[PDB]
Amino acid sequence: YKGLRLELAVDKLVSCIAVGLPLLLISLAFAQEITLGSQISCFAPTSFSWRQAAYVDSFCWAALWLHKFFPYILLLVAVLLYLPNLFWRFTAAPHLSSDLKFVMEELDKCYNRDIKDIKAAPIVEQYLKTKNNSYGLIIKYLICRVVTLIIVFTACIYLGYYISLFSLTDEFTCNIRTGILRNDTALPPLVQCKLIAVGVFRLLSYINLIIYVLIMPFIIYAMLVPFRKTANVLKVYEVLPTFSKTYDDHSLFLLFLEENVSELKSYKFLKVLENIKN
Amino acid sequence: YKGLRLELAVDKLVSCIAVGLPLLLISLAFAQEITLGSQISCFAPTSFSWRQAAYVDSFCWAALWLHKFFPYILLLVAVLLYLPNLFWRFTAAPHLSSDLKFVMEELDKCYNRDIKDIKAAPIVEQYLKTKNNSYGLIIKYLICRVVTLIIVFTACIYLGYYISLFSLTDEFTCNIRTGILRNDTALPPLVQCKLIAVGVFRLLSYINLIIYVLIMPFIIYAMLVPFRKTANVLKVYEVLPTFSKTYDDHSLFLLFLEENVSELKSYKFLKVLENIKN
Amino acid sequence: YKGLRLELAVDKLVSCIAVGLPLLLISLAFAQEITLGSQISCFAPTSFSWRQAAYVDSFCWAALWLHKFFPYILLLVAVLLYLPNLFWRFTAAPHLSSDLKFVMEELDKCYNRDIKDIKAAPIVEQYLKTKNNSYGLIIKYLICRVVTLIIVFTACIYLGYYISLFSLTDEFTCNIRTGILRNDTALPPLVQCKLIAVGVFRLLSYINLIIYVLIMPFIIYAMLVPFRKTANVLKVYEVLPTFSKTYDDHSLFLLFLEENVSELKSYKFLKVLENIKN
Amino acid sequence: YKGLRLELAVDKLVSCIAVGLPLLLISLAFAQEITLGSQISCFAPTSFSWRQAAYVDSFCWAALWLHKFFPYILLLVAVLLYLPNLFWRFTAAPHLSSDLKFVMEELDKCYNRDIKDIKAAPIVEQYLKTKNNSYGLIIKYLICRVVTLIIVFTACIYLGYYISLFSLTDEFTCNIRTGILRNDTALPPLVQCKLIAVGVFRLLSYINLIIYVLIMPFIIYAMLVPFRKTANVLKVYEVLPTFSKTYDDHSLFLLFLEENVSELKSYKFLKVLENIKN
Amino acid sequence: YKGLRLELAVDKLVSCIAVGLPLLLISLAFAQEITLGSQISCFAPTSFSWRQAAYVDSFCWAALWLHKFFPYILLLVAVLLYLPNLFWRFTAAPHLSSDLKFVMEELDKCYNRDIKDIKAAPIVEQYLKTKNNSYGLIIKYLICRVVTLIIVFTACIYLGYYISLFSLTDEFTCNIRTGILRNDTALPPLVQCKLIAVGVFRLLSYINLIIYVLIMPFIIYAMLVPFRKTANVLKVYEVLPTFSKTYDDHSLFLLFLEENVSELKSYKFLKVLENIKN
Amino acid sequence: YKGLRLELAVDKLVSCIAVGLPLLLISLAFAQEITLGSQISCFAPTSFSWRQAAYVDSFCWAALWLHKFFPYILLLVAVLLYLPNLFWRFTAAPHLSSDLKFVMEELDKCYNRDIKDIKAAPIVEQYLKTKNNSYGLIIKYLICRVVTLIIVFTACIYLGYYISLFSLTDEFTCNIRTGILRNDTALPPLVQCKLIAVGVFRLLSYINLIIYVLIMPFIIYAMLVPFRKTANVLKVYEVLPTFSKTYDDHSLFLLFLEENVSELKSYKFLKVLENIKN
Amino acid sequence: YKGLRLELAVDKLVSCIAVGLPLLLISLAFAQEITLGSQISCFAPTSFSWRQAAYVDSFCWAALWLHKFFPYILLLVAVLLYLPNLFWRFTAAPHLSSDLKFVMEELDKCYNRDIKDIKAAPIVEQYLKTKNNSYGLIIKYLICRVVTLIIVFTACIYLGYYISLFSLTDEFTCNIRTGILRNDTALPPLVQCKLIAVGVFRLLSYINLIIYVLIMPFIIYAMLVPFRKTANVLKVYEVLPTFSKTYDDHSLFLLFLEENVSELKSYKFLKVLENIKN
Repeated sequence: YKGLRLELAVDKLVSCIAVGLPLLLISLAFAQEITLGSQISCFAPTSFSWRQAAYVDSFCWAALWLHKFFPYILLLVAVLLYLPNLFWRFTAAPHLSSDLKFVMEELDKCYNRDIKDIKAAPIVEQYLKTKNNSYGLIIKYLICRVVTLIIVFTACIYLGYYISLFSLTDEFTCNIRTGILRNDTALPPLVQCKLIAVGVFRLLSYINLIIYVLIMPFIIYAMLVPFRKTANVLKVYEVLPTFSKTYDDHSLFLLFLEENVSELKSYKFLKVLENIKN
Repeated sequence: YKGLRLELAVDKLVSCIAVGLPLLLISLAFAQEITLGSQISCFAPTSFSWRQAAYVDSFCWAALWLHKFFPYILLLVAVLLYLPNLFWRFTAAPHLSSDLKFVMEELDKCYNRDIKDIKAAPIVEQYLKTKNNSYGLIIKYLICRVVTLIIVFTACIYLGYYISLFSLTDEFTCNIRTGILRNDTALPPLVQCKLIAVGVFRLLSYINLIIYVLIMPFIIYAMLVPFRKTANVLKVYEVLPTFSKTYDDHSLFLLFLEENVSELKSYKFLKVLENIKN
Repeated sequence: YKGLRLELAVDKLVSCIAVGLPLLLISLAFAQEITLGSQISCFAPTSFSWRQAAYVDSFCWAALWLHKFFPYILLLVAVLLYLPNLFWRFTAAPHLSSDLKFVMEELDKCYNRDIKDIKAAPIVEQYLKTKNNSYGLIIKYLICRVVTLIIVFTACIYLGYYISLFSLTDEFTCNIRTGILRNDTALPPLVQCKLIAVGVFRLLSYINLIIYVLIMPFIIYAMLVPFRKTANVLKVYEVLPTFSKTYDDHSLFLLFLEENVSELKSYKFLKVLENIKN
Repeated sequence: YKGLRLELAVDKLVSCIAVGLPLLLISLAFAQEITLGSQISCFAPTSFSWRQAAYVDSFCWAALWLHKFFPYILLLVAVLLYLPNLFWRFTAAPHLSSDLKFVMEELDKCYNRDIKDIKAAPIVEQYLKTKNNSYGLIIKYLICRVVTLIIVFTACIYLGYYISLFSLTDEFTCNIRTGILRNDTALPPLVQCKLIAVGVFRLLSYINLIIYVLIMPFIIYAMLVPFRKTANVLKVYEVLPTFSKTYDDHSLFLLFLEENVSELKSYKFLKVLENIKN
Repeated sequence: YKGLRLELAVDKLVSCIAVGLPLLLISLAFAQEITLGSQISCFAPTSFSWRQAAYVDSFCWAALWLHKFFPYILLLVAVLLYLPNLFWRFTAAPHLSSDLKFVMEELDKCYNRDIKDIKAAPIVEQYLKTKNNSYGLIIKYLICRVVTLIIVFTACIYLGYYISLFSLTDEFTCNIRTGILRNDTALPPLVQCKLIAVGVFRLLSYINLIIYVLIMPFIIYAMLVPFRKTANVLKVYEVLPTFSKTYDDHSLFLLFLEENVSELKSYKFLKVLENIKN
Repeated sequence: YKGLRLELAVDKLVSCIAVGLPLLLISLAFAQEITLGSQISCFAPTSFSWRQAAYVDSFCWAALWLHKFFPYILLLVAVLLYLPNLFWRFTAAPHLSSDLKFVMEELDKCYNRDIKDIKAAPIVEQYLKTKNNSYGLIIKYLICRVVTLIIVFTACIYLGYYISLFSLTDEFTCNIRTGILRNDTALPPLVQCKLIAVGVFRLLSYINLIIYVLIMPFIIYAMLVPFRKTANVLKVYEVLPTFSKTYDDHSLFLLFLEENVSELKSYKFLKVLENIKN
Repeated sequence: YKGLRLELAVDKLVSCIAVGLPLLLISLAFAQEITLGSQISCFAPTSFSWRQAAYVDSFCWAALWLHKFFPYILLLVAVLLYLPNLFWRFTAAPHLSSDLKFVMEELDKCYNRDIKDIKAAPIVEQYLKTKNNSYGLIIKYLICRVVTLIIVFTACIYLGYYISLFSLTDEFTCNIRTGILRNDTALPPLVQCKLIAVGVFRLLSYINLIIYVLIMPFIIYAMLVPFRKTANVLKVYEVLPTFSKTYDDHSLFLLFLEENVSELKSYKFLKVLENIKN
């Protein structure tokens, strides 16, 4: 049992998309920010030295807030979406690997004892019965899926509001005279200043909105545990004479058991003997 | 069975070309962009300080959209083309390795039992019969090939339209007076400004168009599963007395079985004994 | 016994959050500081060369102290929060792995001897009795949890005081004439100067305050050792005929024993036989 | 059989030279381009600010094409020359390792059976006979060699044409007035501008031409499969009583078999007994 | 005996604190020095070009010495504190691992022989007696601890003197006219110049002083070898019938033996049988 | 036979010196070139802007050739000196490891058979006889040594000519008026310009000349194969009753056999019994 | 015999100090040189543009030689001090590991044969006798120690002469008019120019002089082979009835044998039985 999966293929694909997409998007944004140098460009008057114009540029930059906090918010979303599979790996993944290995070894040994009893002449059902009123593995799994859905939906709201905000007149006017400089007339009353990275942020927001809308049906589908395709694996094993709608973790354990019947070597033989019996 | 392939050689070659080519092309483009510094150069008038001319350059840059979004689009195509083999690896690759190992071990054991029965004096056919009305492995495989073909064809359309666009007069005129600056006559009415990286983007688009046109016949050929060269491997094994035009996954499993008969040690002996029998 | 955990899942999750969050926050802050170059911008008068204005900027920068020492304080908090699990790993983690391996091997051997005695026809209780008046493992564990709680609470106080400080008028006035320059009138009496990174530090402080408030209930809960859910594992083993409110390390060892009963192969069989007996 | 080669020594040496030489040449060129900063230097008139002269320099740079596209073409040649051994490794290398291991194990077992039959008192010939009318391994091998020869010859043509082009008057004149600037007389009619990296590109082209001319006889020699030195290995094995001019893959398999007779332990003994028999 | 420690937990913790703290402190200082660029800022007069002002800045910088040599001194302290555990690892650590493995194997074999003699019906004391008048392992251990204490105390003196020095008027005046420039009156008699990194060096000195004062009691405690808690391990083993105030290395070997009785499997059984006997 | 050397110690030392010395020398040169920025400094007249002076500097730089192509030539020498051990490793090293392992196993088995025949009561000579008229391993070895000697001698000629060239008046005059600029008198007739990295290149050439002269006697000595100290190993083995001036590869194989008689365990016993017999 | 040392602890410590100290010193020097940018600062007159002053700075820099070649000389010393342990590892270290393993296995087998002969009722001396007139291992060892001592003493001479040189008036005057510029009076006759990195080089020379003086007594002590503490190991083994002032390699082999008697398991038993016999 080297290759025991312990994660649904759909869930594994969803997590990678939801985490590895904002990481490459902010890697692109940060590379663009180190090529372009600055994120704003103001039109300082002609009688300004370099340092005064740099003051005007950094003053009108540090004075909406959505645009300036774009890569920090996307990296926060990437980290908060990496968090649930860390929670599942530390809390419920080692308590499931031993149960899967026990049920698989039990099924193999029952098949071999039945073959040795046929050619020379119920523990797993009672152990599945124990996992019928526990609600211990379905809770953590639901928490992992609901936290992923909430973070994805909130990031989708923010990336929709960003396109609804910076769709026109991205430039803005800015005042300089705050404090001591409120007396001299050498300084202009209003400078015209342009945000210079908002052109690529709408592309990086449309991509991260379209993919995040295409993800969410799979999270909603993965939260519906007992309405999936279940109970195909024991019907194969009822050939041996020695041998699902509620949300307890018997359903989830049956999903994790049908997900890897590759390790069961007896399953192929019993599927063949089922195909003869039809 | 250490070296079990689980990927067709043509498919493995196609994926690497379609993914590793835009990565090196945008690595070249990004290295060029950090050497040249900027992507535009405007002709500001003589009475402009450095900061005003920098404002003119970054204003006429952030004001078609195809040219400015070239490396982001090519990296998006590279990531979206890496996505299908991730889908195949997580979803259908471990369900195929166990089937290949079962059929190979079954064939070796049948050969050894027949040799021990000849020198001292049908499970695989019924298991291939089970994979005759399933349509489970051909669906995911077709999805992986159709998604690759669609992304390659859309990138080919975009890279054809880019050469059909920026083929002449890459420079353009640009206005500065938007907003407060619409009154003074010290600013020029129109500045002449040049896009400076469009010379190498036509080379990086001709290469990425020619290779992407040469790829697509192999994807179209790989989507034709039952019209390939099949059913050469059981005709070798019919020497032992104990022992394809539709799109079910028996055809695909036979392709994946003829692709690695290197691991079958009995295959060489039976091919030799076939060559004696001709 | 390859996968012996030696750390509670809650404690492992808390440490990673409390350490890996300030590291990414100051990585963002340092990347922002190398893009923006400087952390202050003063308005030097027009008759100043570059070097005199740079002197004004670096003089008014090196002349509150909370703002200038933000990333050093957050990295100090990250290192001081990595320190307790280093203390636990070097001091008390190898003295616990051998005890866990001894009790697990003892339980497996007692189960096998009882099965061989039933089918062919108290050392662990006395060893748990030895760990009843020691107070050796609960002390180091409490020190690890109290040090984590104190560092998290002090960082929460500092990050609350930072938002209570830099909430308005982040710019400030600064005098230049100290020393020889206290005579000439060419220098201005007061320059207006702006702190330019205080806009993103309030975001990086609100995030690091909200997460650090959400952590602390789990540290308070983990410090309550005998009020957790204990003593579920020996009640399974009382089926064999051969076989908690105070703060000694019998309680902590029982927590570390119920945390990994995955390695006990006899536990599943005895749980099944308990389910038959109910 | 750990050290099974599956590549001819000459072919392995040729590929490394043809791939690792343009990589170090363009690594040198890129390091030179980041030290020197720019690739052109124009002589702007005295009344030009920095930004106007930078516009003149980047305008006359982005306005032959051979010189500007030198490192991209050399990296394309390096990647296209790495491609054929990837094709050989994915497509025909695992189908050859099993055949080599089968023939080597068969020869060792025949030698041991003959020694046990002499001291106590034809499968490989029929398997070599099967690989006599196949043409399956010679095709892929020829494609790998012809693609390498074509890419090397085209790169040699380009690097010969580059020295035949930029051998004299590397500087050039350039016009600035295109578009709006075609009216004022303040701009000069023609600027004199110099290409500054063409001095080292002739060295990097003479090296990459001389080595690529010295490679090509070995590729032409490696394409002549049946005219090499063959059939020395079975004449050693005809001592045991139990036991080439056309382009089928029996010749190529004999080349790959004489290339590693180090793994055959019986070969040394039979060579010694041949030396006694002469 | 894979996990044999050969280092006291307190000593291992102390070394990491004393070495890994100045490394991160000077990593912060060097990152700050590459962001700020320079370490001094002088006020050059208005008639100075850039190069003359740069000369003034680098002249008044290269003309106390404590401040300029801060990161080199802290890295020297970090390297000199890494040196003693290298000395202990190369010189006395392999001569101790074999002795620990011999005594542990001897104790296990004596326990097993006594159990086989009880159920079917003094070498270690004489080997501990040999290590009673040697003084070979206590010398190197004392040298490692005294060198660590001396380096920590000298670094504490230097970091106390640095705060006692740069506590007020960090700026200073500087003369320029040395040599040929001692005649013209265009140069000023004294420039006012500011040290710009002394604000963060007092923080990096207060941290590195407080932690280094908190370390030193543990080094003083670790140098007191025979006044620790010893001789608890043979009193467990006196149950079998076949079986400390001076500074010889019997005391140190007993410390290193009580530090890992986790590897002794007989120790748990004998501790249980001691608990029955009380 | 894990530690089989397959390279003479002298040859291994020579290759590392001849390859790793120019790599560190050009690493130093490249680090110096990125600190100093440029490799030339011209004295442009006072009425030149920055861009015109930069044109003068890059024009007089790109207009002897020995100095400008120094690091490319030294890296070419380093790569061409790494090439021969790659040739030896791919072509003749696996054909020698099997022969060494055969002769060593044969000698061990003959010693054990002779000891079992003495205590209870010629294949290697005939295999050394086979390697007496082959000339197959001495050819490749000679090619590896002659190519190393030729590259080292040519690099020594070039590094001698460089010191014979740039020993005095490293500065030079340079003309600017080529082409359109040959009419105006505002440009100077000749500028004085200095090569600024020639001071450290004479140090990096004296080091790389002295070490390369000290290497060459060892290459000349290694090319003299039959005049080394040979035939000491069979005289030890003539104790058992069952058991060099020309340039065939029997001499080279005897050198490679006396180079590792550490793996022969029988050699020590037979050397002892030889010392008794003297 | 996994942990066979093959290097004296003193020698291993000395090599690391002598090699890893100049590497960190020049890493500090290079980091300082990339922060400060340049290594000289000249006082150009006021009528000089940037490029003319840069010419003055790079001209007076490239016109003593000790100061400019400091990091290259220290890296040369570090590489030349890494060279002797490479020589010892390639040439004499594998010829010693086999001898140590032979003598250790011989001693263990003699002890076991004597114990089996006592409880049931001279090869190593003659092999030590063979290594009594060889002088083969003492020569290479002496060469490794004398080369280390010579390089350390020459670096100590150079670092003493550097402090004896740059102890006062580190600034210097420099003339500019060489060549064409020897006629105009606009250029000054002498500029005053300052070396700006000589302040930290005296610290990096005092450290590297004090440590290199403290090393040299250990190299002088390690060169005295027969005057060390020898011949303690055979006096332990004379208990079994079946069983140094000159510079042959019997003395050196006895040093390398007493250095690792940890691998001899019989040594502890025989030391115990010696302690009984006293």
